[PDB]
Amino acid sequence: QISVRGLAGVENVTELKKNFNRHLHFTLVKDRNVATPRDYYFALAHTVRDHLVGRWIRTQQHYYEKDPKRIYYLSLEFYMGRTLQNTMVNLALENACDEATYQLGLDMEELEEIEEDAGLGNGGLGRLAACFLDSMATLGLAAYGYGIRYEFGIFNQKICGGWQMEEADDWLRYGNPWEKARPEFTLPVHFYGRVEHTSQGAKWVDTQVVLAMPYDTPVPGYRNNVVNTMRLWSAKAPNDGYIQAVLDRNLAENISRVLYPNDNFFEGKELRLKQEYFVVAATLQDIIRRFKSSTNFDAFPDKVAIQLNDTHPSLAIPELMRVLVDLERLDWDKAWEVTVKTCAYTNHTVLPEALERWPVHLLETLLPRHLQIIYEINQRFLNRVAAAFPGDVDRLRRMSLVEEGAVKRINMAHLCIAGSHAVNGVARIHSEILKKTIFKDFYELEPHKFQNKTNGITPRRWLVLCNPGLAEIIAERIGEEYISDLDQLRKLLSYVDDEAFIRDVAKVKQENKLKFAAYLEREYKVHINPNSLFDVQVKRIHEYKRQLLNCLHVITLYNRIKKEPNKFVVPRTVMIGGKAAPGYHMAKMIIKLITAIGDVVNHDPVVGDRLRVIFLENYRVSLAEKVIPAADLSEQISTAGTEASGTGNMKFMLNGALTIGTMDGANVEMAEEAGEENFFIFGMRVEDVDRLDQRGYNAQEYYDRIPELRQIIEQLSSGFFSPKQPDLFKDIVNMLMHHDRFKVFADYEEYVKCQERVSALYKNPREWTRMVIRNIATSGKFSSDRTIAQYAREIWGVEPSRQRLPA
Amino acid sequence: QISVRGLAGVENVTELKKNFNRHLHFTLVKDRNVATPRDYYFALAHTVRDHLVGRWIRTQQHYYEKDPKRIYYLSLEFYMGRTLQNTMVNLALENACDEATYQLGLDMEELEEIEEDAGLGNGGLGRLAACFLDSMATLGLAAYGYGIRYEFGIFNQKICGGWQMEEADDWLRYGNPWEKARPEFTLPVHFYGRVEHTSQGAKWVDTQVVLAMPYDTPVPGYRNNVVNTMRLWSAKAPNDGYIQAVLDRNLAENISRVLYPNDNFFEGKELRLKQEYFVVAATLQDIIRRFKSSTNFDAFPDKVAIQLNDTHPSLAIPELMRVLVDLERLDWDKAWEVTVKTCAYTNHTVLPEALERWPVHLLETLLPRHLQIIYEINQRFLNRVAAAFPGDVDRLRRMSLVEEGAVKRINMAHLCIAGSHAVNGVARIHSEILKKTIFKDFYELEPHKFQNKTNGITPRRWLVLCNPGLAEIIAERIGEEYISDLDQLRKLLSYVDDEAFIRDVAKVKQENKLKFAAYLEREYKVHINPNSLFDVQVKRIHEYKRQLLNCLHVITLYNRIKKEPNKFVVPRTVMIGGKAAPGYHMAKMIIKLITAIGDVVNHDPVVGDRLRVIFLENYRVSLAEKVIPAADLSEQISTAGTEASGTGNMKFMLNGALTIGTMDGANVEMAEEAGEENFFIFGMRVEDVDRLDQRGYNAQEYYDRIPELRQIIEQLSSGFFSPKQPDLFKDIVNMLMHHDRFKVFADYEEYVKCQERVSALYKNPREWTRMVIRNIATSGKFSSDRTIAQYAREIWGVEPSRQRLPA
Ligand SMILES: O=c1c2ccccc2[nH]c2ccc(Nc3ccn([C@@H]4O[C@H](CO)[C@@H](O)[C@H](O)[C@H]4O)c(=O)n3)cc12
Ligand SMILES: O=c1c2ccccc2[nH]c2ccc(Nc3ccn([C@@H]4O[C@H](CO)[C@@H](O)[C@H](O)[C@H]4O)c(=O)n3)cc12
Ligand SMILES: *Cc1c(COP(=O)(O)O)cnc(C)c1O
Ligand SMILES: *Cc1c(COP(=O)(O)O)cnc(C)c1O
Repeated sequence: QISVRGLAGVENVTELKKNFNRHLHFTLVKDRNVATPRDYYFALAHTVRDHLVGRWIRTQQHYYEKDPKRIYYLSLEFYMGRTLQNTMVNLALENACDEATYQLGLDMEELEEIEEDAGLGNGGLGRLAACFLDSMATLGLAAYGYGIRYEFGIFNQKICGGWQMEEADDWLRYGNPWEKARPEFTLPVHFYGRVEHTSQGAKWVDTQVVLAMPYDTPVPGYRNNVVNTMRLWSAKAPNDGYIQAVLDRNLAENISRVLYPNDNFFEGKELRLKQEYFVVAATLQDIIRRFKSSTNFDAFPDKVAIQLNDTHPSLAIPELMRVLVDLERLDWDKAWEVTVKTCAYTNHTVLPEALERWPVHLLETLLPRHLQIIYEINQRFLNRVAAAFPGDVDRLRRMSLVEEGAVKRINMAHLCIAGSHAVNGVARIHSEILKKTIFKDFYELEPHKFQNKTNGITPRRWLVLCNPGLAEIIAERIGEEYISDLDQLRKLLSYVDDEAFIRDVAKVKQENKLKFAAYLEREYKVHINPNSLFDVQVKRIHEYKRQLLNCLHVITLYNRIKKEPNKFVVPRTVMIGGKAAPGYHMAKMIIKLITAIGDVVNHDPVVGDRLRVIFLENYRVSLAEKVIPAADLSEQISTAGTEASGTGNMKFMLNGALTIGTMDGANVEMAEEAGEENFFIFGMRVEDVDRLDQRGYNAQEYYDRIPELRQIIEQLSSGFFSPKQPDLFKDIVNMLMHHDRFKVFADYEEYVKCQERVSALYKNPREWTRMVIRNIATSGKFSSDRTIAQYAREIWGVEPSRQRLPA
Repeated sequence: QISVRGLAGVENVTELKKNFNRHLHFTLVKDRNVATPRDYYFALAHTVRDHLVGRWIRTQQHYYEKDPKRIYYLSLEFYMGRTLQNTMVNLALENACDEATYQLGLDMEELEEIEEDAGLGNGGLGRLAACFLDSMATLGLAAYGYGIRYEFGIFNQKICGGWQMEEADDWLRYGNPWEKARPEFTLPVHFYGRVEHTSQGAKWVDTQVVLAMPYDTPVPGYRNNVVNTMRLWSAKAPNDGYIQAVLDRNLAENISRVLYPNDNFFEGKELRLKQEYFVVAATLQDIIRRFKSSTNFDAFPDKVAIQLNDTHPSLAIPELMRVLVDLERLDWDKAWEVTVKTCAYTNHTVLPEALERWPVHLLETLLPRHLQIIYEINQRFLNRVAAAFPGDVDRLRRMSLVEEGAVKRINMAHLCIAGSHAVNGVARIHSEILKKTIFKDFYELEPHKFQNKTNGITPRRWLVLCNPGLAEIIAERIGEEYISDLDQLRKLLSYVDDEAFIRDVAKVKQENKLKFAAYLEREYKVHINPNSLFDVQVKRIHEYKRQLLNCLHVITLYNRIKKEPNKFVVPRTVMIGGKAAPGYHMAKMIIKLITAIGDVVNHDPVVGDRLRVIFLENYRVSLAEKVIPAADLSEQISTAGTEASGTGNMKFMLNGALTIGTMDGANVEMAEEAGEENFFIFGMRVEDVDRLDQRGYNAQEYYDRIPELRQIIEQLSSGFFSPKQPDLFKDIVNMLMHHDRFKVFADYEEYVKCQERVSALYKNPREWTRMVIRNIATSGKFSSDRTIAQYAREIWGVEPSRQRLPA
């Protein structure tokens, strides 16, 4: 149908049809008379999977022969979403499969909707890991993603009476055709026990054993015949009254049962610590085994890079030391040299509630040898600090890995900095904040360690896959090379005054909006005006992300309409979606507020279809792929200094939405790339937030000086949005007035005024679309291919490649 | 190689080789450089599996079109063993696969040894179910086996210091290629709750739901292209703090976690009751669904037969009543008529400790509606008894389904008799005992219900598969038709004086013994004399089976050798194997005694290799297939009246062993078929045991009158077989002397004298072999094809068929 989706060769279509029929018969054990759409989905998945395996075996054989430096990306989350379409895109099979299925009387898009998301992550951190795997494969790096195979991923969100309810995500119920169990490579992981000392050295004895069984999933590069591996560990009990002993195997196996549904927030639970050590211990054995199949660990850092995605896999540092010192019998200083040169750490947030600090008593019980190693690391590190800054005793307590107080804790971020040769933030402003604030002492000791690697997104999933219409009209003008070289989008600046291109860009957006408007009616029985401005904020529900600021604007627009019903206003559909962590009370109340505002606004006859407020249920990767291409306005409105980077922001920019945002995270670099004149920037800068913190933030001042703001707070307090329960939102009002860490009121006036400028521009479709073109054309920097190239050259010491392996 | 293993056609061998290579590459994702024997096993299994699916789909389609009466065999156990070789035998693929694998440089017998037993049973009852499935498919019956997919089957037995240790049987660790998950046919099962009454009728509300997910396994008939289904249910929690709620899903899913390892013994545990209802509830929904796809339940018994394997699935009776009355709104009398005509019950034992009696309070809590239905069944049944036997009040209490006492219980056997149109025992003597003793009252009320169906074994697994050498020399004389018509073995009586046949029979046994003797050294590092008489007792460890009587004989032989070292005695290898239930103390002590006797006997220089005593570890179906073909003497020595049938006895007879046995269970019919002169019969008959019980069994009398018996008891008591722990066997001695329910001493003298006659005959190889031929030749009656033909005609009302379906 469209050129970017590849060729539908006569022979290939014939071969796909017969293999489809083979799988339906032999693999699924069905005939066409009793087959359901789900059976047809699986037949297609197995057919496409077959095209991966030759390349997969060949890739891994190639790495064994050439023995390049291996990159190990350790993460507790890989937010992969669906795999079928992504695989077809990367193998150039999409049109052929479309034709083959069409000839069998099937609609391939219908079959794609049957696949469950692999929701093994919460949000940004987990999705970054997924984008990174795609880019590492596309750039020909010998890269392995290592994590946990959670039996239950992020919960499915239901909205009942306006409230979030959680349901278990039983994503493996119908099977996962993409994974391959590898029980033969199962490895032991140790917990508890005690340390005894001998003439030889320390020994960790009397431990409990849990087995780590790997499942391997292929990760195809973009049309280069490279297929890398994501290896996810599953917990199994070893085989050694009788009935209760067998039933109690669940205790061990619970380690891999469920993803903790926290986003940018730390809770010190023992099961989570077990998960963290589980992935680390199994992974490091696998790394060392692969290295030994190449005595001398001097070459270990030349053959191995370990990238720590946040502090969650930080135990890699003392585990590597444990293995090298206790088992391989290396002296401490040599082991430490190897460890530091091997490990690198990426920080993803400065929010203090998100930093991992584990109680010592927990480590003492669970991992007694690792605690000893951490203490030794700390003593040697602080001796260096003392030599560099003599007499600076406060610095010593500030930099210590051990935090004193009622309960002694280990600061895992401090451990990571000490044991890594490179530490990076994820956007320029964030990396600067790290050096100026929370890691200032460490930067002063070891400035060379500190880097920036601005985040990015894969243009395969986030353009070609989710927005083929846009990818096609771009390809028509500048060819297909931009899909693996996104900087080529700069060529589109030559078409900003091209009347044909302006029309095509606008047409693609309108079609996307019509498609999404239809999807809403089908699945959720809700009607919207497709000519309205689609105003979208999708991301996890958090105070720092300020969904509440969006809510205040929505109520402002509603009140203004009620005040002057017969004045024209630009019609809007305001969509807000995202999950709240189950224990996060305030986040759950914010969801209830949004639906409550919808209940009033959507049923007021005077409003008509000029304003609609919809809460998008169960926001997840598959839904992002639908809503982002349909968006006109991207809401990126975190308090300056709180969103380390953001990546949803980049997805919207690539898909033809304009951005309203604070100068926070990667928004700063996006505005710099596109030009501030082509961005809707408002609000306090980081420096303004600091100044306000110094004199003290008084929300009452804004309430007293802004009548429109006062009206809204009175409406909330009085029960306007909750008639049968007038004090329902008292906690929200109380927070805003007296305990708002994120200064919602301080940015309200500028936000509302900025939103008026958005509406003004939307009234002129041609100039709106020209500004969109300027955004799309300068989105190239935000390819994760660029990000990974920088990690490769500046941290891992390996060169990327776009050369194809032989099929 | 040999004709019974089928043809190795050039095209078939070529096609198997390419499909093998396809599976290794695409299915297993391996190349030949890194493949292990296990990978090669799986490649072969998938290749053979592919040949089943066409026949499997075609068979089930055939049943849908012709709509024959369906037979539902409900069992809590299916002791299937390995599937690969059985499948090859039944599809005539064995030689072709042998050739194909040979050409790829692989030994197929080596690959067969990698497959795990599907050990979803304990012993005789579970293995009977497996044999029955094979025969039902071979006879072209539209038959379905329904059970539970236990995650852990019967434990693996290790012997440590002479003591049994249990290890979990993680049989699904590497995957099960034979099963097909059918998540789309998942069904709900209800527990707990309460009953409320309305104008309409009773309703069972406020229940907890567990999902039953089916897995289907093919069951091929012998070379008739029929492939039936065994459907096993797996327990799943429905999808509706957060973390603990997800972790607590294990509570529901524990229903299908583990097989209770009890053999011929009842324990009233709640989890077991949940297992029993789980299989029943899911199965009956599946039955009714299939029936409705053919309002009118008058025809239900014409289209459905439900066979209850023991009382374990007895809840089918009140569940069927519940569905018909509460959900389908049939009147009670009509529902009862349908239920009785649909259900039939097989009793497998008269031992009182094996009879299922569930406490009322347990049923009241778990299954409150079923308890109500059971009470109503009981009231109506006892009203019939009262009308038939007026004034006989003791009969009323004897026949009641409800047993009074400290704790009220439901007698599930009584429920089964009341709600079934046919009740059968499993051997003639057993069926007679049922009518004369435990079910006498029921026989007097409804004599027409009571039948016999003597057990049998499948000659596919238990001759062709495990003893191809014997199958081949038979086929050479009488052709191959006997494999599905075992009565044709009677033709071998014409060869009892044939010198060539005598030599061949003897040669096959010697080769089997050499092969087994080698297997013992390889796997268990134990040496044996292959020219000795192989004296074998393999079966679960039980007091009623009298492994202890065997032990007494072994010690007698040892003592006689020590008394006259230089006298010639026929050399013996005495092998005893079997598992003990983990809680069965006395059974565990018996195992310890056997190994303790071995420790003394096997290391006494004066004995030499004239007597060896070996405990065969981890007795299971795969080991039975090895040891039975190697046996000379089959020990079937249960106290008369205790072994309902036995089936191991039949396996030995078919494979060229002579039998030493009591007139118990099917031994009676085996001796009748072969002639008593060709059987080593000894000991009390049932009538003798009764007479002894009337005057009272005094073991002291035998001790006082038999000096050789006295010596052994003194040796046991004094610590002869346990020097460092002299009173180790005090419990065994105490039991034998004062509390022996099974009269070990009463049969000792006759047993020893009978064993002397065995030794005498073994000294004359020609006459031994002629007697063997007379046994093999008259084993035809004990084919499970004969058994199933009788169930079909006399209980289910369906005609068997040997006509082949088109491939
Ligand atoms: O501390 C925990 C935790 C503790 C116990 C159990 C489960 C847990 N799960 C977590 C999941 C995530 C996080 N932390 C973060 C930190 C940053 N981010 C986001 O990362 C993106 C990629 O760099 C950025 O674009 C974004 O700005 C940032 O917020 C992000 O998305 N989650 C922290 C935790
Ligand atoms: O009562 C239980 C039970 C209770 C709680 C949990 C698990 C349980 N498992 C059981 C497993 C088996 C049995 N009962 C029997 C009864 C007879 N048999 C044997 O059946 C063979 C086939 O007919 C006969 O050849 C043999 O003579 C007989 O002993 C045989 O092999 N098991 C009873 C139970
Ligand atoms: C990109 C993405 C995120 C991250 O969005 P931010 O706005 O950067 O927080 C979260 N969830 C999903 C499903 C995504 O695709
Ligand atoms: C046949 C068989 C049994 C039953 O043997 P009996 O001697 O009849 O109790 C038990 N276990 C296994 C593994 C069998 O093959």
